[PDB]
Amino acid sequence: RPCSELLKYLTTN
Amino acid sequence: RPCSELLKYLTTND
Amino acid sequence: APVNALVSHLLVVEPEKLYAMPPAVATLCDLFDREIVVTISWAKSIPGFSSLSLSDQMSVLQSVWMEVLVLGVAQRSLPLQDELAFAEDLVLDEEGARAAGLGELGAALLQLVRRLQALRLEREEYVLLKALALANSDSVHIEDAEAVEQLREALHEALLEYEAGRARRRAGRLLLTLPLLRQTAGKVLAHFYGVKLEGKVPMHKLFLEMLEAMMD
Amino acid sequence: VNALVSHLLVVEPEKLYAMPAVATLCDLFDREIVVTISWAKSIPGFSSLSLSDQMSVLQSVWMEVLVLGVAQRSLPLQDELAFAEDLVLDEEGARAAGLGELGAALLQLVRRLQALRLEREEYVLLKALALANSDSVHIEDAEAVEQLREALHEALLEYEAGERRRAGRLLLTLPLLRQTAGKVLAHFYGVKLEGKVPMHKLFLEMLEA
Repeated sequence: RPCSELLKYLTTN
Repeated sequence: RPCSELLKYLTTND
Repeated sequence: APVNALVSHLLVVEPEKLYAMPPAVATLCDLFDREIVVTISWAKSIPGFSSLSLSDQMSVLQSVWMEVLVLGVAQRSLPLQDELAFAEDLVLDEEGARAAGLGELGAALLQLVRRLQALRLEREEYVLLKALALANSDSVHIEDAEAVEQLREALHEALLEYEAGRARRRAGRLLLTLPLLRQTAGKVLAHFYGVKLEGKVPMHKLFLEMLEAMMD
Repeated sequence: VNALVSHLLVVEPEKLYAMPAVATLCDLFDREIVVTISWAKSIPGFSSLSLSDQMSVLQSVWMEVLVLGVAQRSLPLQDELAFAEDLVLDEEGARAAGLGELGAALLQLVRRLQALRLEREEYVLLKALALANSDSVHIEDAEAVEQLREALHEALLEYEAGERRRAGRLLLTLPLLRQTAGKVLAHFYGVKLEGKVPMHKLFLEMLEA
């Protein structure tokens, strides 16, 4: 489930 | 690109 | 009683049921080879295809044969649940595709099946979508691009006229499954090209040649 | 005028500008991924999807959105690819820039779209449709993604109704869009396997996703 980088933008401004 | 078999079936009016 | 000439003809030239009989991967390789032969005579029967130059007929078939075969596997699997009907007498589930030595293909194929099941694909729509996939080839080798486009437009028009009488319009929903059909075909080709390179499974010349062609 | 169409026009990203060869593209694509993410969240119905479904969709269609942008930008030109308003390279330089033959694959998509003289409104609807047509096996609420797909589909039909004929010709280009995105992915995935060319975290993550 390599997706930490993507999550960072999905849960921001 | 080899196409021998394809050609055979395409041109065999059968 | 319907009235669309193209739809009727397409229904008439549909190939008869396929039987794997009466080793896993080896059986599939042999089956696919026979399916290719059937796809070739089927294409030649399509009003508009045989009028294409011989070289363009080859170019089109070399780039879309796998999509045609894959759509056939999906169509046969529609009445099943989580299963793939490669042939009437050869059905496998995801776990079954595993052992057979198909790897991830089981899951890829089922995504397509489920996508078509959601639509409740009718026989008329299936033959039209299959012919459409053939006519929607994007092979760089096609010389008379306009003639192929004329064929595609004729089939597209026949689909619209058909929906306009029976069955977010319906035609578009069917067309939106084509990207997956092509992507699924690409995966099946990659896998079998792999089976070819591993050199452990006997494969017929036609199948080998077509695998190398649609691979370019 | 269609409500959804106007919204898509509003949230449409601003023109892109360039920031070695392969190196610049890897960085340019990394930024576009960021723009794509914000763009998606702006679409009516995307945000209603669970977080994981939002991830699954973006992870499986981000390259199509990108490739489609390149093509849209290359429409006015001939035999040329505009990866940015200030970054254009002929099919020759594409090879020189170390891009294998993606240039030819890309131009093939460009020519298919040029033949249809894609209008602005059709471009945005098609791009949104591509996002909503994800076939990610990881999606959980397939009925929801579908609902979003149909809303956009309806918008396209209403728009063309100025329909199904023109609408379908547009949809018939999607298989090529996906296949083209697939080739771009495989190329750059190998570009990170060479290690020589540098590239951000996001882009690297999205490539392996």
